[PDB]
Amino acid sequence: TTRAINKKKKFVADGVFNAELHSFFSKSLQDAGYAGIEVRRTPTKTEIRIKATKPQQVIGVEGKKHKELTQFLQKRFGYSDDQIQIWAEPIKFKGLCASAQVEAMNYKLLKDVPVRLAANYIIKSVIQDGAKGCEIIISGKLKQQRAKTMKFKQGYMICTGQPKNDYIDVAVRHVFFKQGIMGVKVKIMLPYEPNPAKKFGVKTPIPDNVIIHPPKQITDDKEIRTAV
Amino acid sequence: QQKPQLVQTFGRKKNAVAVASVRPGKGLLKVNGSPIDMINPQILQAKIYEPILLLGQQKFANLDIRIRVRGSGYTSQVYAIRQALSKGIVAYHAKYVDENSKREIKEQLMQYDRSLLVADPRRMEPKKCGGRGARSKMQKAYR
Amino acid sequence: GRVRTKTVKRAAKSLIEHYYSKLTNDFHFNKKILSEVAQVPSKRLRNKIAGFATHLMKRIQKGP
Amino acid sequence: EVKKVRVRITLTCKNLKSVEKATSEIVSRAKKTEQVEVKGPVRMPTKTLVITVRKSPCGEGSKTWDRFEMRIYKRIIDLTCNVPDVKTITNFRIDPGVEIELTMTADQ
RNA sequence: GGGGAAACUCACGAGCGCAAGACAGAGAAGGGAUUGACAGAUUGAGAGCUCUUUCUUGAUUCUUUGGGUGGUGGUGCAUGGCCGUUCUUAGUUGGUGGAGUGAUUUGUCUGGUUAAUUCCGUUAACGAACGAGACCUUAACCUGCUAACUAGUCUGCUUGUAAAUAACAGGUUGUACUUCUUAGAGGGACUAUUGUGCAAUAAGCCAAUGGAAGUUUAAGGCAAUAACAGGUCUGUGAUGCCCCUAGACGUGCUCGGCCGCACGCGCGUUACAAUGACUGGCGCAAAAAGUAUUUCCUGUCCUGGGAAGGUACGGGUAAUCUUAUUAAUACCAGUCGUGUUAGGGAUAGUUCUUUGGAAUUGUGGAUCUUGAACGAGGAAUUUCUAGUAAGUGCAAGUCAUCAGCUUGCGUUGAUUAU
Ligand SMILES: [Mg+2]
Ligand SMILES: [Mg+2]
Ligand SMILES: [Mg+2]
Ligand SMILES: [Mg+2]
Ligand SMILES: [Mg+2]
Ligand SMILES: [Mg+2]
Ligand SMILES: [Mg+2]
Ligand SMILES: [Mg+2]
Ligand SMILES: [Mg+2]
Ligand SMILES: [Mg+2]
Ligand SMILES: [Mg+2]
Ligand SMILES: [Mg+2]
Ligand SMILES: [Mg+2]
Ligand SMILES: [Mg+2]
Ligand SMILES: [Mg+2]
Ligand SMILES: [Mg+2]
Ligand SMILES: [Mg+2]
Repeated sequence: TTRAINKKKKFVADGVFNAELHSFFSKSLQDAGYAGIEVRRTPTKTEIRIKATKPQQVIGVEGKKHKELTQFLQKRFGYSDDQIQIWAEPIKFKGLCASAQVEAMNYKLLKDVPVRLAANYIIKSVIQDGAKGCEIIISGKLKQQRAKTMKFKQGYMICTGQPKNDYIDVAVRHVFFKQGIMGVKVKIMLPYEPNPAKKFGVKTPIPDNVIIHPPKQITDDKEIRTAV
Repeated sequence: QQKPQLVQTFGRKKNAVAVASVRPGKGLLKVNGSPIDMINPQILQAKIYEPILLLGQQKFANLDIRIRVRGSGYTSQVYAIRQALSKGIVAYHAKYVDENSKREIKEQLMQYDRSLLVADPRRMEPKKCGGRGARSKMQKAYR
Repeated sequence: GRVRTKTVKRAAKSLIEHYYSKLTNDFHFNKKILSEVAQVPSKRLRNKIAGFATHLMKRIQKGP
Repeated sequence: EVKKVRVRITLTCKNLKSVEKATSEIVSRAKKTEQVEVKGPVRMPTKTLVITVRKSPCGEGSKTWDRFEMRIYKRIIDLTCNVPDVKTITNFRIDPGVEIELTMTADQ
C-alpha cells in the first residue's frame, strides 16, 4: 500500500483527478472533436481512454500530440512510463456527440459563415445521424453592440424531468471575436436504443412510451382420437 | 442446537425500537433488565400496563417476557415497548397455542387501540433551507 | 387530485381494445396481464393504467 | 502443498450497478469452483457525501441551495481458498469506478 | 457576495521594498554589464532601504527608443457562463383544414372536472411538440427471499452477587438463526372494497371499511415560451473596449481600517418568571464529521478547586476506533415564595486558562464580585395546517482561534382550519 486514505477523501480526490484531466484534455485537445475520458486504475497502471471524433489528431504526426500528452501527464503528476497509458477511442456516431457539434459550429462561425446557415447545417447533420431532435443556442452580440439570443430547434426535444439527464446531451463553447465573447450551446436529444448491441443513444426508454401488443394467429395441430 | 420455546417481536415509534422476547413461565416484565416500575417518566407506565390490564393478568402469569429498548427519547420508547409487548403475546399464541386465540386477542387489543399492533408511520421532517424548521421560513419584508 | 392523465387513458383504452376477452374485474389480475402484454417503464404507471382499465371494465359491464 | 487461506475482498464504488456486477460475478465465479467456500456479499452502510452549495455566484437576493450527493457503496466478500483460485476468480472485466482490495489471512 | 476580516484575507488608509520592465532596434559591457553583503550611522524593522565603506560576483544583462507580462482598476447598458425574478403560477407553439383583402383568428371553448390548457365533453376543426404529468432521490410496509465477526439473536459452556435449571449482569461457543441491524432482489397502492352518498351516473368529488401507506402517500430534485437593458468584469488562464505601467492601479513587508458613533432602518439571540429559577438524582437521540503518521477525530490514566495541562497506556482513514455512547427539553426529590425576588442577567473590575509570532481596540473559556433595561409590548406587520407549529439540544460549513449566522439532525409535541 502507499498511504491509507479516507474512502470518502480518496473518492472525492479521484473525482477531482478526473475533472482535472477533463479540463486538461478539453483545453489542450481543442482541434479534434473531443468528447469524453474514461479512467481505469490498476495498481500497476492508469489507463485513460480519450473518446473523440477525430482520433487522428489526438495521435498527431506519428505521436507528436500523443507523446506530448503522455509526457505532460508524466511531468504533472509524476508517473513511471509503465504507469501511464493513453488510448484514443473513436466515437462511431459524430452526430450524437454534442461537444463535437459545438466544435463544428465554433469552427464554422470563425470563418464568418452566417448564423442561420451554419446552425441549419449542423442540425441537419445531427438529425441525419438519427438523433430525435436537436437545438442550438447562440448568445451575445450578433447584430450589434446590444446582446441578442437566438435559438434554433428542429425535431423532438425534452427539457424537464429525469429523462432530461438521460436523453439530452449538452455542450457549450465560448467563441472569440474581435468584438468579444459570443457563446454557443448544443442540445442533442439522443434516440432510444433498446439493445446493448450498439453504442447509441439511451438504453432505457422514455417513461412515457406505452405500447400495447396485439395478438397473433399461428400454426395449430390438435391431437384427436381417430374414428374408424 | 435445541430450538428454544422463544418468540421475538419488535415495536416502533419514531427512532425508538423495542425487542420483546417471550418464553413460558412465571411472569416477569423486564424492560432493559428492570421492572416497569422504574421506567423513567412515571406517568406513562400505565401506557405499558394498558394491554396487560386489557388482556387480564391471566395471560401474563403464564409467560416471562423481557423487552430491551433502545431508541430516541422517553415517550417514543414507551410506545415501542407497548407495541412489542402487545404483538409479542399475539405471536406466542400463534406458534404455541391455537390460531383462534391469536385472532381473539388481536381483535381484543385493536378494539381498544391500534397503535399496539400497528406502528406510527410518522417520522421527522427534514428541513427546507431558508427557515428555522421543516416548513416555517425566514421573515419577509414586503412594503 | 386523483384526476387521471392522457397517457394513462390512451393506454387503458388500448389495453381493453385489444384484450377485453382476457380482462378481469380484479386489478391484481389486470396489472399482470398488462405487464405481459405491454412495455410499461414504471411500476407506478402500470398500476395507474391497470386501475383505470379495471374501472372501465366495470363501466363496460354496465353498458356502452 | 495445501494452502488454506482466507481471502478478504473489499469493493468500493460510487456507482451501484458497477459494484453489484462485480460482487455478483465474484460470488457466481467462486461458487463455480469446488475448492471454494464463500461468505457472501456483506453490504456496509451506504456512505452519502453531501455538499450543500448556494446557487448564484452572487448575493442575488433569493437564497437557493444545491444538494450535491455522492454515494459510496462498500461490499465485502470472503473466500476460503488457495492463491491460484483467487487469481481465477478475479479474472473478469470490471467497470471503471470500482476499487478492489484483497487481504489474505493464513488458516491452519 | 458562503461577506463569521485581529496578521493574511484586501480592494481602504500611512510609511517603506522588489521587478517576476518579457521581446525587438540603438548604444554600453569581458580591460566589466550587473548580484550580493559584513560594520558605523539609518530605520518601525539583522529592509544592503538609503549613506560612508570596499570586497565579492562574471552576462543571469544597464541606458535610452518601442512594446509585453501583471492589474480585487472602470464599464452587467460592451459580453459569455452562471444565477435570481415574474412562477412551480399553467402556460406556449407549429402543420393540414375553416374564417378575414389584411394585421389576425379558429385549434387554445359554454360547461363540468383536476394541484395542472389535468381530463371529460362541447366542437370548423383534425391531429401533434414544449411546459404539467411521466420521471428521479429521500422517508414509511415485508416474522417471505439473498446474506453478514466491520451487525445482532439464540444454543451450549462458564464468571460474579445469590439457597440457587430464580433474577440481573459479564466472558466464551456454532457445519446455528434473521425479529431487531445493515441493504441488495422482488413484492406493495391502483383511490382498493362497499355505498338507491353528490355528481345531468362522464370525468370526478365524498364517506365508511381494510390497509404500512390513500392530502398527486410525505418531503424534495428537475423546470416550456417569453421576457426584466434584474445580479455578477471582485469566482474563473471566459472575454470586447477603457484605464494604471517603476516613488505603478504590478508583486511584497510593517502598522492601522473595514468592529470607528447623536442617530435612522433589517435579519436575530435573550428575557420580562410559579406551565418558573436554582440545588441534587435519573444507564432517552439522530445525523453528521475524522490523521500526506504525533499534525485529524479522540478513548483510558494522571495532575489542577477551575477553564485546562501532562504525556503514562491506547484505537481509528473507520459499520471495526472516538461510539453504536455524552444531547437538551421531560421526569423524581429538595430549596426559593409573587417583591426589580435567586425572575432577568446587560455593563463593569481583579485574578486563571487556551488558540495564535502577535490577542490591548476585552478571540474564546474559568473564579469571585457587579448587577441595568425589561412587569408581556403604539401605528404597523411576518411565517405557518401534522411529527407541522413551538420549545429543545446536536452536528456540518466557516475555522489556528472566533456562531447570536447558515445548512442540516433528531427530542418533546400542540391550538385552529381541510
Ligand atoms: Mg434552534
Ligand atoms: Mg463587514
Ligand atoms: Mg490585460
Ligand atoms: Mg493590488
Ligand atoms: Mg395556422
Ligand atoms: Mg391557414
Ligand atoms: Mg384566405
Ligand atoms: Mg388564447
Ligand atoms: Mg387535442
Ligand atoms: Mg411530487
Ligand atoms: Mg441597473
Ligand atoms: Mg488531553
Ligand atoms: Mg464526535
Ligand atoms: Mg483587558
Ligand atoms: Mg464576552
Ligand atoms: Mg472544529
Ligand atoms: Mg454567514
